[PDB]
Amino acid sequence: ASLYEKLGGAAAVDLAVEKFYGKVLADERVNRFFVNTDMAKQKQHQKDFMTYAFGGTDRFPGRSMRAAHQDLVENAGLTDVHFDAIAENLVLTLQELNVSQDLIDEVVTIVGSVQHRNDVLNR
Ligand code: HEB
Repeated sequence: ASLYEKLGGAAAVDLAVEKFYGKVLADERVNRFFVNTDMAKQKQHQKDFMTYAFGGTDRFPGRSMRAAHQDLVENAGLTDVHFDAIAENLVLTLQELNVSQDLIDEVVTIVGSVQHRNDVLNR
């Protein structure tokens, strides 16, 4: 089932993305990685990150994810503590929205993918 199906429609997806966006924007650990991008791009990223986490991982092939995040790794120090922080903000978002524990458990597992983390962190 897709993100839209799991959250129960477009209104729910919009509210989750907005809340996740707001948490990342305010989090000094990770807000800095979105320098030089506009609001719509940031919201799109947080929607994509959430889509991956809810199981839509085929939409984000590893080779593409390596290339996408290479500049962040080499020239902005992106590493595990930052990946952990954005994942934490997602989980907190879902808890504050009272999303089912079962769905949250799945999200925690999938966002913990070793391979997607290795590809994003270019290692
Ligand atoms: C792991 C869950 C993860 C995913 C799935 C993800 C996805 C993307 C996508 C799709 C892009 C854009 C690629 C394109 O348009 O071709 C992308 C770009 C950026 N990312 Fe991420 N990202 C993931 C993981 C992270 C982590 C961790 C980040 C930082 C803490 C992070 C940041 C960014 C940034 C700054 C970009 C470039 C700006 C943009 O919006 O395109 N990503 N990511």
